Amino acid sequence: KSPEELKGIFEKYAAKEGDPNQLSKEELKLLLQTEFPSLLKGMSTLDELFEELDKNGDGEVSFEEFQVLVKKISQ
Repeated sequence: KSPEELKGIFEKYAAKEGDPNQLSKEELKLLLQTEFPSLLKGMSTLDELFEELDKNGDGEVSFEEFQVLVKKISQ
């Protein structure tokens, strides 16, 4: 899906507990088990991608890397 929609869902989870502009790890887990839980058939690609996004040295998915990820998902 286009990043414009991603923000709308992203901020809903982000503005819950941790950083209002970044997806806390535990909130990621909630978003994950909502849209793409079993649909990815347990492929590590979801985890390997997110785990490379927090390679800034953080426990929350930063807004930019989240949006740029879905930019490259079309490639």
